Amino acid sequence: TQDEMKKAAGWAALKYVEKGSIVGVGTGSTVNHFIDALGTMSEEIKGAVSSSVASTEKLEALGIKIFDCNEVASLDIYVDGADEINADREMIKGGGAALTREKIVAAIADKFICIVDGTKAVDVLGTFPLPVEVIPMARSYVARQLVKLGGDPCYREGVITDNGNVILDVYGMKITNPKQLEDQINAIPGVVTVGLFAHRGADVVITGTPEGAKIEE
Amino acid sequence: TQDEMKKAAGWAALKYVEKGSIVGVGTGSTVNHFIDALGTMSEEIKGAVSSSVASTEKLEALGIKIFDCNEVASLDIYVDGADEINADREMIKGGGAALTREKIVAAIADKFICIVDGTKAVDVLGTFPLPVEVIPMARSYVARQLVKLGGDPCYREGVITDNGNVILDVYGMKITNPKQLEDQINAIPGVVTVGLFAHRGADVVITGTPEGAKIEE
Repeated sequence: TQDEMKKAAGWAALKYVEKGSIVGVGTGSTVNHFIDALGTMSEEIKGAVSSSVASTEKLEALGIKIFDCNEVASLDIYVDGADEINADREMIKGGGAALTREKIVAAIADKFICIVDGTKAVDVLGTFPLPVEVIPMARSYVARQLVKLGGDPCYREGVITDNGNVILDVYGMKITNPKQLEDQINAIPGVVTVGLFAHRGADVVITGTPEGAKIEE
Repeated sequence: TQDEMKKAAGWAALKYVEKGSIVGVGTGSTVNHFIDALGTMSEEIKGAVSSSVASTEKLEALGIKIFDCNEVASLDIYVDGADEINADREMIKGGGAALTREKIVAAIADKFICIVDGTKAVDVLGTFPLPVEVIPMARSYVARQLVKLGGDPCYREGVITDNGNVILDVYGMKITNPKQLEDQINAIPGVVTVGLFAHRGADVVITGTPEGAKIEE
């Protein structure tokens, strides 16, 4: 409410950061507090991979070396937030940052450290619209397919991804079987990426509470 | 490969063209014969949706109207060649054409008519390298995962797709379960499109033989 719990949470992640390593870094206000923590040890870290322009400019300014995903075989950790997280640590992500870059850095990372306030934990994924990046010539097609799956896809007009793709935000779904829905949407021709992190979810969850953050991994 | 067999196959596809329809049209030498055929019936069709720059030029030469995929809700047919086709009518496609375009136009069309000479049928897919379009920052990652699936991914250097993505051509696979492999690749973060046409394959195969066109419905 309370990006004091956002900050508790973000600094709480610093314990996962090893001397000599390259750190995977997401974005958000709660990650940006983790980047404030991380600069506290700029000297002891080899560098960072980031899924966000804002974070990388911030890491650079702290003098932390930036690596390209194609320069690493893996990352020890990826520290990011989520839009929703369920009891099984499956997430909706990409509602407010670079969906495809987040999914790719999280894929290369050994451990995903999810960093949230009290509002992210849910029963059933899906209240928060599910972002789906779509090749532009396919947008009406993919949208027909999401309707068949019982979603209500809404095109995010006036913007594109760095790649030039469009975003559909899918409302109204009760996402029981996230792994299955991830499968289903990844199968639709014209889909680039789907904001269900269900086959690879959070490994540690750190939730900001009033008394200083809850490491409920 | 014989051009007269390509020619026979492309002309035979013309029987499948309903008057007053918008025709899905692919690319290649075999399809160029089909386009010739379609010329003979042009003032009898509303238009065409094409997956190829060169096919659009040819259809425009004939005065056939061009529609985009977002302008139609379905297509009756899509007429295209293939790199390889198994006896189950599953194809490798995209080796020398616009892979993502073709898979989306085929997803929209009701009926896929695959027009081939005798050199496209194979017992098992995989000799012909499988094209995978990939987000550039994900290239090494996706190649690591393709190697885990048994393949030899080769980066198609010097070039990008319309969308700015890279292509990995994957050698050395014995694609005994095309629907599974499509599912597996479709789920690697960073994959945009896989040249496996397995869940949605060909509905009609017209093969050009030394005798004439042979139709397999």
